[PDB]
Amino acid sequence: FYFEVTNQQAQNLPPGKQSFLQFQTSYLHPSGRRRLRVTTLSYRFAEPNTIDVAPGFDQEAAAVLMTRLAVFKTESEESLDVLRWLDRKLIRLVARFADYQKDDPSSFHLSTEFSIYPQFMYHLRRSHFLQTFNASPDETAYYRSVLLRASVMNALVM
Amino acid sequence: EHCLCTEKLQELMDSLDDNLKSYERNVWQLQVNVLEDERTELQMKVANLSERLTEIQSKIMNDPFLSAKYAAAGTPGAVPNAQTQLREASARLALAESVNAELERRLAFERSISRSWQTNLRAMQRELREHLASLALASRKS
Amino acid sequence: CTEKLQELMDSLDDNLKSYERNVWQLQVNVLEDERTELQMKVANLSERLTEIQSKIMNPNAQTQLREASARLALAESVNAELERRLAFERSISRSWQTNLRAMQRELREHLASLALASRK
Amino acid sequence: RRYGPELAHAFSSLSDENKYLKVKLQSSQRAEVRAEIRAEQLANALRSDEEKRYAFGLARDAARG
Amino acid sequence: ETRELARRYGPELAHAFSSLSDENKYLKVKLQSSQRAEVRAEIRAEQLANALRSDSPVFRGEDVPGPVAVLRDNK
Amino acid sequence: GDVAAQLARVQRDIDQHRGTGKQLGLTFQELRVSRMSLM
Amino acid sequence: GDVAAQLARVQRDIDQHRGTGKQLGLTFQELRVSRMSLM
Amino acid sequence: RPAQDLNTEAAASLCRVFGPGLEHAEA
Amino acid sequence: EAALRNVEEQFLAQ
Amino acid sequence: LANSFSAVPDLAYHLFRYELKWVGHLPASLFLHSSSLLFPFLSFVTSSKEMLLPGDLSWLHQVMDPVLAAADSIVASEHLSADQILRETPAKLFRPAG
Repeated sequence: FYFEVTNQQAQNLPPGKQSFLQFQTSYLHPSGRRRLRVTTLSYRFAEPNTIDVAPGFDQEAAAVLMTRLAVFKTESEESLDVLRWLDRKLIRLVARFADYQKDDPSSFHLSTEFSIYPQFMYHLRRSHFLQTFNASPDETAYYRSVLLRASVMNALVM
Repeated sequence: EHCLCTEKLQELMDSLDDNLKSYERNVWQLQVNVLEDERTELQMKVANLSERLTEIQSKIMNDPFLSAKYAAAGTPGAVPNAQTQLREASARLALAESVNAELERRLAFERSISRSWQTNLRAMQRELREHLASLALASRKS
Repeated sequence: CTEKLQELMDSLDDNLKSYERNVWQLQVNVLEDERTELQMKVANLSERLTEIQSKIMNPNAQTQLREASARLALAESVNAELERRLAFERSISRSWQTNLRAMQRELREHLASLALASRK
Repeated sequence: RRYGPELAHAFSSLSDENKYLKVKLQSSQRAEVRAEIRAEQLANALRSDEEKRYAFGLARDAARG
Repeated sequence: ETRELARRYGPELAHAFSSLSDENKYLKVKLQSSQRAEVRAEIRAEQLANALRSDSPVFRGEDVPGPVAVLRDNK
Repeated sequence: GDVAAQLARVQRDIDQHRGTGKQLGLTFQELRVSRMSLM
Repeated sequence: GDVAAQLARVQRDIDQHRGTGKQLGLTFQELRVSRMSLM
Repeated sequence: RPAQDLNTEAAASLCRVFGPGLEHAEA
Repeated sequence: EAALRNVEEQFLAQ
Repeated sequence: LANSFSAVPDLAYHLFRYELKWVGHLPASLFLHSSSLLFPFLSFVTSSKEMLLPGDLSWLHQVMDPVLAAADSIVASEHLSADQILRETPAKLFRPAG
């Protein structure tokens, strides 16, 4: 599930807003009972002392989110602009949040949250989910069908 | 050099005023605030420890027979007799486990001091970098 | 923008030569000193508790000295390593003003090279 | 150079500037808290407006359902 | 500049010109710290009041006046 | 007795720094509460 | 040896206590002007 | 017969003595 | 003290 | 209600202790300004129509009226205009009256 944060003013937030979200799944179990499982979430977010959005990042979940969006976008348009767009997503995450002085590549450093993530894009740009060659059309379609239904720890291995 | 610096020096001032002085407010306050939590919890653990050592202390020795158990003690003589040094190593054992608890509560609460000087300071490097480099980019325009 | 850059210098110089971090370090130190004394008040009330609790209370003797004092050596090993951890936690926490003021130095001279060029 | 009467004309101008800076800081401290109270009162007013607006449109969603 | 007048006219007159110039800079920089708060609060109020418009609780109008002074034949 | 005068000078200056310090914190706290009262 | 060198360098530390004495007199005036406006 | 609980008495110092006659009398 | 450098300071403080 | 039962000594004692306990963490010079029920309480007790006994009004008159008329006299003597009073610092003008 993807979301966008509208919030056209910075001061819309309730006091120390914990950003509530609820999911309601209404499934059916083979015992003969219709089931409604509901889960709720709360993420305290974005107080004016700056950084907080970035320490909460985890390099593994957003890597899979970028993979699923890239696979859908190769289904809609051609692959070459998907690689250009997705590499643009790397270079704008790094050029913001990396530890550097401008025009001085030797001072580069990366935080522990923002460190394994560029390797997850090196192997994603090299994995069969993005290029279609060296693979039959059924060999590629078997990978994309499994990938869209996979747990987050069941996906970085892919 | 009135070279339209004004719209980009002002938005450097906006960042340097609401963040430079104000982050220093909130993290000095955070450092102090958990250290009154030091004062309260240290005073509570003095309170119940002195309450135990005013309870069993009165109980044992305001009555004569159990007081005379200490008057015997493990005796004020040498040759520990293979019993009252099992006593003594156990006394050093509870002495070591008590300060082990005090240093570990010290340890985890020293992390609340230390794990705030990585992050909010870093974004001050970050957004002072974007505003400063945009200032240099606009300076090389006219 | 030459008079705007002059109050770049003045606004930063307030945060450099203000003795306001100096007063609140006196604030945190005065509550540091009393609390090490209060931790001593924990210590000797604890050892006098354990001296009297192990007083009353009630395998072989030669084997039940062994887990007693090997856990003395194990308690010796855990508080030796934990002290080395806490001393490292002092050195990272005493990086407070060593490099926040290094931020304020580097920001001041990089904006002073701009001010010198504008003055030229 | 500066000798005699020009020292007194110097001290008169700095003493005048000290009084001038005291009374304009007096007015500007009233002005900044006037502006922050206004900005906070609009902030609470708009927050209550978006609270009622989102709750009204979502009440329309439950009305259709 | 408190070295030439520190000599001749005396050390004590140097202590008068000092901490008067230093006060004039201290009062100026804390006046400018409030004038930049005027700009930041006014742009914030103007931006956020546009979102109301797209019976306000505030006064907006004129203040009860206070002291406004001018320099003695300088500007 | 030059050394004796130097230690005596920093006897009464460290104590004076403590006095001017803890009361500077009183005025700094006074400035924020005066801002909140005018708020 | 130990006393002389370690002492003469802490009046280098003492030299800024006139700085915090000066800044205390300035925060008196800022408190005065804010109390001026509160009334 | 559930139980008994307690009984509290008036202190002295905390008692109130408000009244119009405490400062004035009429003939 | 706090350096009564006006003509109003020796009035209001005294 | 406190004047009806003449419990004003009781209400004044407990309003003072409750206000000062609340603002006690704030500094001493602004105990009256940073509070909320302290200044409106004394303002209503000693400066309202239904509280102030008329003999106290005549006392507040006689201590203030030479002072206020001396302030009026320094306006008329040096011809201070209406907008000059409320643009200039009140301390510079009304120094003899103070």
